[PDB]
Amino acid sequence: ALVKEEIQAKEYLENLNKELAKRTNVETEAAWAYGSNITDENEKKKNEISAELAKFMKEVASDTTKFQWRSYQSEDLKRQFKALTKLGYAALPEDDYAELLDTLSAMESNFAKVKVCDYKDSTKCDLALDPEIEEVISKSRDHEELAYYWREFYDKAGTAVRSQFERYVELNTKAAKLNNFTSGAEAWLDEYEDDTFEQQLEDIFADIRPLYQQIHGYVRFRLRKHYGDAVVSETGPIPMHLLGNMWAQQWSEIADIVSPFPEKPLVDVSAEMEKQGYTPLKMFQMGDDFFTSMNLTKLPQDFWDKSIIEKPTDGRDLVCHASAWDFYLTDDVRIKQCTRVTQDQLFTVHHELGHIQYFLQYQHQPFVYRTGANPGFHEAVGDVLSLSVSTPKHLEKIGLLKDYVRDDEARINQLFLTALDKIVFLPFAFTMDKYRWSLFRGEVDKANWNCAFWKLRDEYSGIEPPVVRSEKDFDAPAKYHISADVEYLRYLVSFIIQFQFYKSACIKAGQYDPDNVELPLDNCDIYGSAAAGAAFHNMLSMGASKPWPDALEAFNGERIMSGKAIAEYFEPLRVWLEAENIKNNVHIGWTTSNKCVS
Ligand SMILES: *[C@@H]1O[C@H](CO)[C@@H](O[C@@H]2O[C@H](CO)[C@@H](O[C@@H]3O[C@H](CO[C@H]4O[C@H](CO)[C@@H](O)[C@H](O)[C@@H]4O)[C@@H](O)[C@H](O[C@H]4O[C@H](CO[C@@H]5O[C@H](CO)[C@@H](O)[C@H](O)[C@@H]5O)[C@@H](O)[C@H](O)[C@@H]4O)[C@@H]3O)[C@H](O)[C@H]2NC(C)=O)[C@H](O)[C@H]1NC(C)=O
Ligand SMILES: CC(=O)N[C@@H](CC(=O)O)C(=O)N[C@@H](Cc1ccccc1)P(=O)(O)C[C@@H](C)C(=O)N[C@@H](C)C(N)=O
Ligand SMILES: *[C@@H]1O[C@H](CO)[C@@H](O)[C@H](O)[C@H]1NC(C)=O
Ligand SMILES: *[C@@H]1O[C@H](CO)[C@@H](O)[C@H](O)[C@H]1NC(C)=O
Ligand SMILES: [Zn+2]
Repeated sequence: ALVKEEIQAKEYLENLNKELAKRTNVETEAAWAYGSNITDENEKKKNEISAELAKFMKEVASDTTKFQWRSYQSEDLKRQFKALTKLGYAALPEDDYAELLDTLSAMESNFAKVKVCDYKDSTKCDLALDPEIEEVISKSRDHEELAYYWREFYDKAGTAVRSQFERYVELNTKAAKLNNFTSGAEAWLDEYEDDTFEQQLEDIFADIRPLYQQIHGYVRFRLRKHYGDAVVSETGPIPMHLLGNMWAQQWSEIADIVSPFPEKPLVDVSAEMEKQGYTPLKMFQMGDDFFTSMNLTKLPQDFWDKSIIEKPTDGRDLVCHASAWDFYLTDDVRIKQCTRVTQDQLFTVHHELGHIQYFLQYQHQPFVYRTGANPGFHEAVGDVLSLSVSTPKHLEKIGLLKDYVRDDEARINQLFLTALDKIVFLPFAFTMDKYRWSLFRGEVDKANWNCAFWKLRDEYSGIEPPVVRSEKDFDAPAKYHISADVEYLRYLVSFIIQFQFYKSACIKAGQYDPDNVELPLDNCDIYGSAAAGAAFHNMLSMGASKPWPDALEAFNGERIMSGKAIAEYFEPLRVWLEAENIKNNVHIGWTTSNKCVS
């Protein structure tokens, strides 16, 4: 009978969760070893342990059918059993699962090993993306130099992996269907537990898109003054290599060229960090201080002992894209980051530390619940603090910003600088998954896969490649998360909800009042705020024990993902920008790109 079975099921879950945490520990150590040190031997070891855990999860999913779990009284036990039925890739036949794993590692190791020749010295052929190629893209204003690096990089990180990528789409689809999702798109969307999730994101994106078009128009206008009309046209998509980032996903590296008031301060503290003798270790201690300042949890010793916080000196291959790692024990959490002493890197340290914090906050939950309320909550945590750290308020406290006068013009420069990261990214992130979803769904023929990518980047972001591409190229895997099979919607969701969290944390801190000119949202510093830290503790400590609207509610009492907060933060910029574009007769919008030949 059911009453007795439900008591037995509770003990069954308590043991199984512990066993899964322990088996996942072993798989995570192998994945960490390989990401830290890419070799044939560590590849084998990573993929072999994974295959062994996949076999066990098949057994678990089969054993869940012995329990009448859908008939139980406890919503909590039913939620745990539902989590165990979800096998993902482990639903695949043994041989197909091993093949998918060898595919994933071939792509991610391809990405991690790309090197290109110096533009000025064809003899020097060891420039990696991080840091050598990113340094040119962020700093050079030689448009031909920029196009050279763009093309070398995309050809090596994108095109070289087309056949592996094709086989990955096939096996990802096969797995999704063994789980009875229509495709990998639906499997990814299942993490949000909301069957109107895509529509909700279309609606929010539609509300913020007019602001994006204004920033896009003003930036193109400023780039025409800098490079001239032979390089940038008034009416076409912006050539992406001029935007200071290899994927044009954030434009803040060109702020010194597009800032609304060039004779007024523009915050860039990298040179003061270097002058003060900052190191990667100090930036991480800094991040640690900020979370502890809010009454949140200090980094444990294993973090300091076992983290990799600067790029190795030896000549060994590895993955430099930054990552944060839960080993599913107690306090065994770590970061691997190729720390560089720059303003943007100070934000990236706090982003990674936000994941680590959420690990420490939920580590007492059963293993199935030790993950974010939805993937976007995991990405938002550290960005709430980064939003605070980026303020002239904070940066003056830590001595990194000197002789700053925050008048109306400086305020516009700062809001615009923030927008070049936070608003510009929204169409970018949406397209990373609209592209992969349309491949997963079978909506694009293989003959049209490259131009389908560039057509989305054009339609949504109004950017295009520096040179003509065709179906002979394959550019999408040139983005880390596409080669590494990491879902990207979590970041679009994060960039919307991180404003809901920031606004609420600022109000709780006494740092934001919409009716007080002295407390504007865009200069709020939540450093030292126990009240903001309490709201974080209340939410993060839940892990995935409840549907995410319950976790949002634990933070601020709301249950709805909403673009109200991000619009409120940027509303002074919107008013100023619309007027400035009219004042300057700035053309808005763009004609269809000519850069991808079908
Ligand atoms: C994705 O969707 C798939 C369907 O598209 C689904 O696959 C189905 O899963 C069913 C298992 O739930 C499975 O059902 C069994 O069918 C057996 C015989 O089927 C054969 O002939 C089929 C068609 O006629 C062929 O296509 C198959 O390949 C088969 O070879 C039945 O013998 C079997 O029965 C037993 O179990 C039922 C269920 O019992 C439940 O639990 C308790 C037990 O305590 C019951 O009292 C309770 O009420 C509940 O019924 C018993 O009632 C019965 O007495 C037997 O013990 C069962 O019906 C089905 O065959 C299978 N395929 C298809 C095409 O239908 C996948 O599981 C889905 N995947 C995921 C991950 O969700
Ligand atoms: C082991 C793991 O999945 N860790 C996650 C954090 C988590 O979800 O628990 C993580 O490191 N996630 C990192 C990306 C990554 C994802 C998957 C594997 C390897 C790396 P990140 O989000 O912290 C990296 C960060 C610099 C990032 O990618 N930001 C976006 C906006 C970008 N495109 O740069
Ligand atoms: C990298 O892995 C190899 C074997 O794959 C191992 O011998 C070596 O010690 C590792 N290198 C470093 C620097 O850890
Ligand atoms: C610090 O956090 C704990 C809970 O982790 C709480 O009990 C304590 O009262 C908090 N401190 C302050 C100053 O609110
Ligand atoms: Zn992240």
